[PDB]
Amino acid sequence: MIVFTDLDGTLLDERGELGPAREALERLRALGVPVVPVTAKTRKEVEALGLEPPFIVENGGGLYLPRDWPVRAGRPKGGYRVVSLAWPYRKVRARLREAEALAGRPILGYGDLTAEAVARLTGLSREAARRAKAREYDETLVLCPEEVEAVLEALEAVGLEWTHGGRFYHAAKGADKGRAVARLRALWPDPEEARFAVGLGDSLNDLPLFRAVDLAVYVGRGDPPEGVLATPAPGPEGFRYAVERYLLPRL
Amino acid sequence: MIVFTDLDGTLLDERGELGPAREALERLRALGVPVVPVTAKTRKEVEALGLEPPFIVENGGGLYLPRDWPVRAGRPKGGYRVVSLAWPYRKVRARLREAEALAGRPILGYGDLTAEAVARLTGLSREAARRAKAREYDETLVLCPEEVEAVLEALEAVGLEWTHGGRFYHAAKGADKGRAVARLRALWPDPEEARFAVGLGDSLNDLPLFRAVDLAVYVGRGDPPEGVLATPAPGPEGFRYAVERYLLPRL
Ligand SMILES: [Cl-]
Ligand SMILES: [Cl-]
Ligand SMILES: [Gd]
Ligand SMILES: [Gd]
Ligand SMILES: [Gd]
Ligand SMILES: [Gd]
Ligand SMILES: [Gd]
Ligand SMILES: [Gd]
Repeated sequence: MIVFTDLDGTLLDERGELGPAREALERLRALGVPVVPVTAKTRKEVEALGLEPPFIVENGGGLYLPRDWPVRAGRPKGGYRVVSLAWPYRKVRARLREAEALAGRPILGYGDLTAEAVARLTGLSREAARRAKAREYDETLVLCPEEVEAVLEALEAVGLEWTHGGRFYHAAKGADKGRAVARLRALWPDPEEARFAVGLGDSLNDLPLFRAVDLAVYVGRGDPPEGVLATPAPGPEGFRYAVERYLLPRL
Repeated sequence: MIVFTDLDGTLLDERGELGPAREALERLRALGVPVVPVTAKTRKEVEALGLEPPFIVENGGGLYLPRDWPVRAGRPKGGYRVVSLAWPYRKVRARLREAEALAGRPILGYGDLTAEAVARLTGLSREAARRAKAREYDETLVLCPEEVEAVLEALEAVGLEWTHGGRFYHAAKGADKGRAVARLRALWPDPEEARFAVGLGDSLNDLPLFRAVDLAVYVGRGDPPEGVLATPAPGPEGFRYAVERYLLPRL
């Protein structure tokens, strides 16, 4: 069993805190159950969380493996090895300019804003904002509601893919959580341990994760996406419940 | 006689060139008729144009005099004395934050953007955009056509003023071309030279300028404001005609 999980609103709250999920991570660990972060956050945001490879960044754009991963894959980049699944940031940024000209409205993303601007919009510190700006694959967008339809068509016209985390929209190409989750199972040292994957998430950019796992659990605020399990309370408390009720029994 | 003049779209085309207006300038100086730029542009932008003081920047936010101007006024700064008429940038920015929270929606201006992004947005070079970002009084806002009115309402609620120069909206407090002109006239070394003021413009924010002079000339696109003269053609060409038809005969 491998547990794949979203961060914000799932394993943590929107404020980084694990809450009633730490004790639920403790257990999973104690029973040797692998937990893999699958997030829209960048590498630097994940590291700041004290979280360790393997994990998936930027909506599936990047898979990170411990430098000494028993299955040789990707290219050494830091003290990890990286398997890039999506266009690099810079290509996405280029395409966005074409999208912008086509739409005839400003299309502003984190790459256009100062760290201080990103901080003010998100409620983060200047440092946390620097780390959110260190993007390698995926772009976070700041769209006013009124311009959204026009902008999403403009993205599709110039070949970009879009999703959202619940506040801000994201633009990328080849970044998909299922895809990255599927790749990592296929790179897993123990094929029996990876045989049964669990998936937990909270927003739209989680459906692809739900579809690439064998047990899908939604701990968000709405109605669960079709044929995915729900918990009594959102977030980490939903996470805790999921483990107690859905996981350890199986375990 | 003093000639007060808008820049972009007036003395210079939207491309930044003098064209037919160089010969007019050339003749004005030869007759010893002071010309005073009155512009939305920053001091840094005005200097990249090779323009000497006295000049009025940022929609009247600031009056820049030569340091040895015969009439003592304003604060010393290198080669200038500066007369501040408007809140400082820092303060307008702080008021923007309050407005952004009141409207419950991002309000982004140049202060939030990289030079890179301002350059893309404006079709300027990075280096010019840096000049446009060096703002002392007035903020330029990047709004979608749709959201403009929730934003303007919010801006007034927090005590800020607003104005548009044909594309992007601007926010400030105290920045008024007409008031800067009236102050400059009252600071003029020789009163008799300042008795008769000309004012040339092209846009929305040029009205206050037209109201503060004795002879007003509109060289914009479309028909004049009630009580302002017009020219057969717009731009630098309208400036040259204005000088030949209205101004030179006089002297
Ligand atoms: Cl997240
Ligand atoms: Cl101008
Ligand atoms: Gd999330
Ligand atoms: Gd969320
Ligand atoms: Gd989110
Ligand atoms: Gd203008
Ligand atoms: Gd104009
Ligand atoms: Gd303009």
